[PDB]
Amino acid sequence: EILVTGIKVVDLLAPYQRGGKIGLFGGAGVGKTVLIMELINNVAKAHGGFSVFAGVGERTREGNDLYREMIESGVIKLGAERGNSKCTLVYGQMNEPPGARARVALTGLTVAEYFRDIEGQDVLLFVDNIFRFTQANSEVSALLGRIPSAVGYQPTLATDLGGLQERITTTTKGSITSVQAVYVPADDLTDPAPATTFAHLDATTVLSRSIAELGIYPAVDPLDSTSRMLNPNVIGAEHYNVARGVQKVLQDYKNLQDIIAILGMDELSEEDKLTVARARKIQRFLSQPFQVAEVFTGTPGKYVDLADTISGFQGVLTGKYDDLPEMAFYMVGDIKEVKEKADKMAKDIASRKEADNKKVSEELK
Amino acid sequence: SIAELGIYPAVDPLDSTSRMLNPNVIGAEHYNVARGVQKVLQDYKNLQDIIA
Amino acid sequence: ILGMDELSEEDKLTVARARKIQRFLSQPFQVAEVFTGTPGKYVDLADTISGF
Amino acid sequence: ALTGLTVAEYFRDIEGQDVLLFVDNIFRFTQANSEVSALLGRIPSAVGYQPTLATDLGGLQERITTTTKGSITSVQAVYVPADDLTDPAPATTFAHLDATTVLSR
Amino acid sequence: EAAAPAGPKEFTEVWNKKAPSTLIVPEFPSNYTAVKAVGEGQVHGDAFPVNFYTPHSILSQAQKDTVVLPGVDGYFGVKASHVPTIAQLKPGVVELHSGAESEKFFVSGGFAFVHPNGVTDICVLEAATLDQVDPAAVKSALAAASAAQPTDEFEQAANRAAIELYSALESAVEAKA
Amino acid sequence: LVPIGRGQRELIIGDRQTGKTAVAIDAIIHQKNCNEQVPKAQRVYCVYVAVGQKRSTVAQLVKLFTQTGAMRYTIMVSATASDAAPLQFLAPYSGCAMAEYFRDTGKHGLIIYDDLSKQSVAYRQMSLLLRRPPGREAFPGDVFYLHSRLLERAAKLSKELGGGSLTAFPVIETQAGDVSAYIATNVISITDGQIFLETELFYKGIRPALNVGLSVSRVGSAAQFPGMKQVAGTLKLELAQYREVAAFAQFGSDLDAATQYVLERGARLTEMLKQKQFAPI
Amino acid sequence: DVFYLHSRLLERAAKLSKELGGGSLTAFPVIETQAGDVSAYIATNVISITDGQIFLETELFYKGIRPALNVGLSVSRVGSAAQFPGMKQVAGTLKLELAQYREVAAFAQFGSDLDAATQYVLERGARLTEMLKQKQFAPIPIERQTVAVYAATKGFLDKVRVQDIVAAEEAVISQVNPAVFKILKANGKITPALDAHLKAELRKVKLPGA
Amino acid sequence: VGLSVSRVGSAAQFPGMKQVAGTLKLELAQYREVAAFAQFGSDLDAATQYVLERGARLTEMLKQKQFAPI
Amino acid sequence: SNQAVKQRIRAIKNIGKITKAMKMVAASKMKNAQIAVEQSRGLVDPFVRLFGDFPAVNSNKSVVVAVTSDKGLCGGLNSNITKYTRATLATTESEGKDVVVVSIGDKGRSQLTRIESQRYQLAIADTYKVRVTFGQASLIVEELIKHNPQSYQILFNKFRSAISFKPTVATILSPDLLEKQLEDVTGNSLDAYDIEASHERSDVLRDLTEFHLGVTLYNAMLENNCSEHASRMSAMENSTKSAGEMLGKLTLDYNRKRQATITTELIEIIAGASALM
Ligand SMILES: Nc1ncnc2c1ncn2[C@@H]1O[C@H](COP(=O)(O)OP(=O)(O)OP(=O)(O)O)[C@@H](O)[C@H]1O
Ligand SMILES: Nc1ncnc2c1ncn2[C@@H]1O[C@H](COP(=O)(O)OP(=O)(O)O)[C@@H](O)[C@H]1O
Ligand SMILES: [Mg+2]
Ligand SMILES: [Mg+2]
Repeated sequence: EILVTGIKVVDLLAPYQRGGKIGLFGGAGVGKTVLIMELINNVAKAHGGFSVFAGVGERTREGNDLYREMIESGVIKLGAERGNSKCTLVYGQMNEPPGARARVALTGLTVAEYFRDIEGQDVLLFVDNIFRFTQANSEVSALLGRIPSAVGYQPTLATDLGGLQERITTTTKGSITSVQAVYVPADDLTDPAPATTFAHLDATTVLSRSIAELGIYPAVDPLDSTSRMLNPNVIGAEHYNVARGVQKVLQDYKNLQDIIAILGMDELSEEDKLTVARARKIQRFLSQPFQVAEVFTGTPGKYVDLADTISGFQGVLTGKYDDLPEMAFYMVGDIKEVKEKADKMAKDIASRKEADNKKVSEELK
Repeated sequence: SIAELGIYPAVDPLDSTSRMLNPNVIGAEHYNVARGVQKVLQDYKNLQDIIA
Repeated sequence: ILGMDELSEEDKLTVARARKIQRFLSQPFQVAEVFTGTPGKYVDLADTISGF
Repeated sequence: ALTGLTVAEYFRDIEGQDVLLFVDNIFRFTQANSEVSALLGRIPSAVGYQPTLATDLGGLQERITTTTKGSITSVQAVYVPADDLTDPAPATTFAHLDATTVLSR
Repeated sequence: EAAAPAGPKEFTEVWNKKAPSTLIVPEFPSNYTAVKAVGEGQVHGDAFPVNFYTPHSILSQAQKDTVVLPGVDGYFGVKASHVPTIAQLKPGVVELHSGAESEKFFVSGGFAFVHPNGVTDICVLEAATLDQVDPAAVKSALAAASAAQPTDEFEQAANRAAIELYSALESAVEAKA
Repeated sequence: LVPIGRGQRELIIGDRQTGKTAVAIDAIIHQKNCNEQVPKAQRVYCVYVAVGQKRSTVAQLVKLFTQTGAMRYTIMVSATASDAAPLQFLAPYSGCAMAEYFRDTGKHGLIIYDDLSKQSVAYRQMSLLLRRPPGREAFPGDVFYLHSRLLERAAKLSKELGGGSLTAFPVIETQAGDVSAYIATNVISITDGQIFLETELFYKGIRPALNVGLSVSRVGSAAQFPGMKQVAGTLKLELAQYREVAAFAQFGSDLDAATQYVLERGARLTEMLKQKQFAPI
Repeated sequence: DVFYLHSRLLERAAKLSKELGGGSLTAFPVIETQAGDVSAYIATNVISITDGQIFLETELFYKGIRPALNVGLSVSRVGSAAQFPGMKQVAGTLKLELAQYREVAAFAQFGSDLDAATQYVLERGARLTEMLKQKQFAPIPIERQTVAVYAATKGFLDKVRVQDIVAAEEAVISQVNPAVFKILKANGKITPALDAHLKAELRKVKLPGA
Repeated sequence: VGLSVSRVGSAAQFPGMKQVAGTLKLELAQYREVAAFAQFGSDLDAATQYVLERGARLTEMLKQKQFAPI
Repeated sequence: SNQAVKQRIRAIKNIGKITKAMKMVAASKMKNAQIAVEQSRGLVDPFVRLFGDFPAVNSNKSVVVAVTSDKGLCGGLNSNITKYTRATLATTESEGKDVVVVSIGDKGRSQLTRIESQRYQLAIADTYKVRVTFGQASLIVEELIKHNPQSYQILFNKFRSAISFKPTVATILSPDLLEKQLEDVTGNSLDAYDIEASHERSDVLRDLTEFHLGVTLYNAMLENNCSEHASRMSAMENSTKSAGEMLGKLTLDYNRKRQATITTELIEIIAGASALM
């Protein structure tokens, strides 16, 4: 069953499973901590179960930020009301020696597995940088006298990670919805620590660096993120055909980008210009503001419902919104708000100045 | 690339080299046809950059 | 592509100024004068700045 | 190249002069020191240089300096392998270089 | 009789009401010629401006003192303050005199306008000087054009145009100095 | 395009999430549909070896095979990701031994080794921990022999030996379409055909994302349906004419208006080869 | 463990809590990059450790824009909402007018067609780029820095083309009354009392582009 | 010819060949940027053509048959 | 995957020499067509001072001709006058008139159908293949007088310099269908001239505006052809930069992969040696 996250590119193209394993793949600064704090903000309050945040080898400043922001959110309650808390934190952050970072994911699961097995309920496990589990075993493995494997990792990378990931599952007694950030080293998705993790996940959300340099946030690669929930018997045929149609015009636009760079858009067929016009529009429409990114972007964040996501991208595929400019789709919630933003863009191009005086800038009043 | 076009046997006509391709071995009317065929196929590959 | 006398007189003023700067960076060397005939020129720093 | 340093360091420290030192092909200094690390059984670094590449260069290049006695100025020829400025032998060399003089055809 | 006050200046103001505001006005061929017809001047006494043109060449644009034009009524001559004229020309010789020296172009037909400001604008298609015509093959095709007249009414005109062109071309090689 | 005879090993190679299992699952599901219509002698008993996968992924497959009814003919040999590296190295050979029961007694088998690339990583783990000295990408020397030992057991036997067969489908994951990798190049040399699945063809809409110019069947049309041997030879050639005329009209330079006919018909033909998942025809 | 080399080091740069004294340590690691490749190993390690980056582009450094701050890539999310309140008022427009300037210069740098609305952006964008470039070993106080950007994101500098904007800045910061730097320092932000006082002082400064 | 060099250079050239091969290598050097534009023969620049045709006169000159040195 | 990046440097280096050849192919074709576009500029001048210039007339029937290129590496030249087509084809209709849209050049039929396909009736192509001549521009004009409108509209790019191509609308009124009807204000502007024709003034103006049609058509497809070579020259300059910027990013990417595979093969060799020693 689907997990509605309120994120447009997630809920459309790679939708999350409610008891499944979710991986956010990232390359150092592309946005997989902002995305994982947004899922804590959107999913983990309407979930109604316990959460475990295992911080494995990430910043200690971020551990203090989440801990303090959970106290003012009432997710963590201090003092005599501690039992009304919904989250427990396990932290093995990046100042720890490599033995502590190699095992702190295991003690985060043990807290999550008790709520699944004994308490019998639904847990949310958020593991920030499960790559650091693999990297900490790789710092150790040199000194355990092992012949190193490919790029320089442990010979036991797949079974070390496999033995940990196979514990993070939904069983017949309880559920664990697991969101894990996966760092990719030197932006290399063929690196064996990202490459081994891909098989362990029901939904992989791959965040790209080139998508982030075009200002699109969340920097989700729409043609590299994948769910097993994108299946017409699971999400319905109306949802499925929009996601596959969105991916089809984004792929055919990617096939054009070699010519658009050299020859320009003047050499395109006008059948192909309608592709580039539409695929530039949905590329901006996949971005959205986050309620955790408003504190540094200024823009308030928009939770977009699944029905507003599907109908909005279906309109851009059929052609109902070819009127609007491509910057009206950028950082807006749903298709009601691109029309709200296109009206503002048109209005501004007319009214820009004539603020000389008789405002509050009088030198005596 | 010769096999993907359907030419079978997919012999690269330029990359195939023999030591019997001297004029004092196979005669001049076999050597010049072979060196003539390879010249027309090499020129076409230098034009196929600009045809495509 | 276009022509020498095509472009503006100021863009020709640079071309006349650059070509006599590009020439003026040359210098005859004192160690090369045993096979070139032209005597060598040690050029001082203030004479280089004020000359340019 | 250290025998060339030592002759130029006498003129700097005893004669008190402004010495020129020409290290003809500083890349072949790197290349020779990379061979003696490979023959001494050391594990080669990135692209294949010695692990001590920045201290094999920096040991030589830091004796070329200005002291209170005199100076050594080094005009050293630079080869760029595979026309790759990001190769670790020119990239480590260019951290020391205070000027480049490019001679062109 | 004045239903449409048109012009280049009027087209700018109305086109800003129907086109997008991004586009600036298209240019017009009035923006590339500085010489007009009713604009007073441009005679300067003796020598008047003669614009003798072809589609493929500008054969003259400096001033002359008289132009012998081969009109369809007959050869007329233009002096400086000539009457305004729209003259359809026969195949004949345009004579451009500057003074003692004169250059003689044989043209194929095509109009010649004398504008009210004294500007002559000869407008022909093929304007060969007689130096590059040979007098041999002119009657070699004229004798053929004097023979081949079928009942084709389109070739009724095209042979008539063939005959009158060479016949004026016969008579205008004979009297050369 | 790439038809498969009985006793032929065929590689399903492609990147991640390109539909390699879906080609393999549809071969298993279709055998159930065919086993209800044929006599008892020519029925295909599938074995699916799942090496290094999730246990949830395997429980989703036995749920699909029970719901379709394909589980009556299927053995599911499961060496998941938490199993020991010698259990995942050895699971292709144990599944092939179960599948060779049907080959050796006159019946027909179908073995699917989903990620032989994950068997080689588990075999690299034991080799490097038994201190065998590593080779390319730290693999052992005998990793060609690891897969040629296994895939040469897929045979079509003589009528003296029963006439049984075993058809193998190794699955190999590439990294970025990099078929030049060490384990991928070993298995392309071992298997007869190859079904190359592409990522950009997958998102263009063409799924099953079969690269028709890179996909071979070395058995060829000797072991295909005679009702399609005469029909798909037209389809193989018209798609071959479709490819180069789509490379030039990608630019938009000029039109011949006779190469536009082969660009129109092959676009129907590319659209013809599309198929929904879990519904074999 | 070359990640742990740097991560265990830069983690010591912290702001301590008040029971530990309230002290702080702020770090500036420097990473040299080969040919602008930010996706190298050690570069991406320290990006995963530190809180922001200051990217210094080689191409902006060759154009004389010094400090060659790659504005589209340089981040500080922990330091934002910890900055000068007066600068936070005027730099929201500065980051935005530079955000449009990169976006409009992405469309058409060569003269296909120039809108009057986009040549306002290239006129204001080149105004603010020359505003931000400063010379070495002379750091500016934050109150002289707020006023100079107040004089640029608003009007007060559109007369000067692009060239004398460096000379217009000391024309601004020396000719305004030096009391206006004292109220902006001591309040921290631009009060509406100081707002139109500073509009008044910026109309009686004499600009070198005339 | 662009990649084949000789650091000894023309100090060990046959004189007489040094007179005429010094301008051979120049006319071939100008030809090398003008080469691979020779598929534009219908489209021509007529000074680019002179280095283009003479450049092909000289590469056809330097061909040889083996085991017969000159 | 170190040969896929090496074969892309094969592509972009051949493109960056194709597009620099087409830059100077179009540059030499711009200069020998400038010696034909300046000679042809003379003959359009007497007909615009005899008949004037009247773009916005309320014609009953119009033929609008947007003359474009045949080959299409022009760089948005054939689209800017298709854009300037409807900018004048919506402007001059104040009464609901007939309009026949014509295109000269093979890149015009593919773009005028996108706006007006119900008024598009003629397609002239293959014009610039050998050269542009007046007899050819006469035959194009005689096919335009089979339809007889009251006005003609010619839309083309005026080759001003190698940089600027300001488009032109050149208008020709039918001989007394509107032409004398626009001069006759408090008399006539045409009655100053003494007609020396064989037949009537209304008959010589029939001869004179077909000749005015064929002249400004011959200039249009000669101004446009020289404007096409000068926009292909600016287009093929912008693509050699784009194929040099792409080649520079590929060579940085290739050198990074070249350094990385030398490190990778060496770590494989030392690991195999340390397992034996
Ligand atoms: N023919 C098809 N039509 C529609 N959807 C398909 C088809 N094949 C696969 N898919 C969808 O694509 C996704 C990827 O398919 P699949 O799991 O078969 O890929 P894979 O090669 O097995 O990947 P991996 O083993 O790396 O996870 C699946 O979720 C499936 O639902
Ligand atoms: N959704 C987003 N909206 C706006 N900015 C973002 C978003 N995601 C990332 N960023 C920017 O990119 C940076 C990436 O930070 P973070 O998410 O911590 O990266 P990492 O993936 O390395 O953990 C953030 O500091 C922020 O500036
Ligand atoms: Mg993070
Ligand atoms: Mg699979």
